[PDB]
Amino acid sequence: QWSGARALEALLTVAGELRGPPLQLDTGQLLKIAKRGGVTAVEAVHAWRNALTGAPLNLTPEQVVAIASHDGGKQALETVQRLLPVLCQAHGLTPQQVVAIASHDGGKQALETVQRLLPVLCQAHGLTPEQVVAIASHDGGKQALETVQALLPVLCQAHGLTPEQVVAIASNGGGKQALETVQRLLPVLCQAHGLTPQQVVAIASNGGGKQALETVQRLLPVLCQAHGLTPQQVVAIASNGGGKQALETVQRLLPVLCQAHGLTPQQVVAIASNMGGKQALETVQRLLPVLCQAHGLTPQQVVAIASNGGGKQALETVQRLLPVLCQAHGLTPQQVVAIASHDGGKQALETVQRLLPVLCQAHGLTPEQVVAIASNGGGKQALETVQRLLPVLCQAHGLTPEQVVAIASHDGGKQALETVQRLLPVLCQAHGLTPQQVVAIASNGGGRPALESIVAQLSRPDPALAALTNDHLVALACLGGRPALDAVKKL
DNA sequence: TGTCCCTTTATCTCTCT
DNA sequence: AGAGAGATAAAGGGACA
Repeated sequence: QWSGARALEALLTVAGELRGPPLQLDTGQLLKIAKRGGVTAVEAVHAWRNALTGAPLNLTPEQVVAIASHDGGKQALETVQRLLPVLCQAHGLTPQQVVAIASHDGGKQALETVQRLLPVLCQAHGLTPEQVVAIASHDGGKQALETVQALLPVLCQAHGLTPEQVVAIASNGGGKQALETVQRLLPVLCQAHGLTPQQVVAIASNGGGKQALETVQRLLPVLCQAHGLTPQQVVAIASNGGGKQALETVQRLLPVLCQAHGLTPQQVVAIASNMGGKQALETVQRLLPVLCQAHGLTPQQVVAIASNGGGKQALETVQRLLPVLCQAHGLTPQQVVAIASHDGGKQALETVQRLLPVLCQAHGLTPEQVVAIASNGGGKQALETVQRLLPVLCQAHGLTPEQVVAIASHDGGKQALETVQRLLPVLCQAHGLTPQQVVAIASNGGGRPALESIVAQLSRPDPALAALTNDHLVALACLGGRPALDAVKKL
């Protein structure tokens, strides 16, 4: 017999029960826990289903799933029910922060280390609990936390970094490795290659930060005379997420892409300067001619699609969908390029294909409006949120579809929409803002925290803002959102 | 195998002017 | 408004007990 048969039946038996009270988990939630936390995590969730759901902890189903769905998920579940009350009552963390720390591989370790080191990091090293939480909230959080305790002094004193920079480097998966590498390579990269400490911190502050720094050290000379790449270009490739893989792939593919396709080094660097830049470049090499053939898309448009995180996904999705979206849905190919040219272009493209008919027929939007909503980062999220909230926003709150479309049509559109839905009543009824004013605040990137800052100032007034009328606060919030409001308090 | 840690890739949100 | 940046998540490998 296949040995895993017994364990699979075990998994499936306990699985079916969890669909019952008090968690009621779907198949996706169940598969998720099984694939990352394994059967032990599934058995643990069931075993501790009642201890977590309500009294005392009051963890949602979602939160239980978030904790359970990682390597050692069973350990994190045991640790949370034990340490959540300690970290909340004795260190003043919110349950949300405890759950965030918990929801990574080795969550147990992170939680116990936060419990152990938060006092010394805050008192003796001058960090805030929020900074400690951020450091802890990644795989290997325990290692990062111990490494920050160990290295914060030498990094600030011997190497001139600020505590904020140290915290930023630590606040990535593998943070311990990046910190140790920065300690070693900061003088080398700064003195031999003329990089600013800020540039070094930028390269280091990514997952795989150790690899990106070591690859910059190794490849900077070669890249900056053989290829006539500037240091600024190499730093950009190394600091934007693509890191080590992106840098090595730029070395390989720059001449190929320029010579075979007529791209500039700037176009190649742009493609490279994203998460998964390696994947994007290789896909461009493959797919550009296929996309530009038969007088199809231009190289320029192919570059734009490629030049975002998930570029590879965007490119292949366009390849699969350009025909059906243009022909069956009636989009210009220029409209398809527009939707594709953002982080998560693939998600947005697939969501437009799925939801354009529904948004048009059931909600009365134009395809232009669907395209506009789709054409931002997280376009998929904004499109699904418009589908869900258009009727309550229009019918119960009185907004026009035009206003809903405007709110949705920025990065974070989903967040802006949910926050208007949530806060419009108290803003208008309780505080005398007009709906137009609420829509105006919400119709920018950062619409949600801009709205929340306004509500905070109207419900728990900070005297530092008291000289501003509601109208002036509205103008400020529209101009620069939460940050402008915060900046104004500081003076 | 279960748990911990690290790296890559992809997606989403907000800030900075 | 479009670059820059942080946050978050999925998924695979190394390491070890």
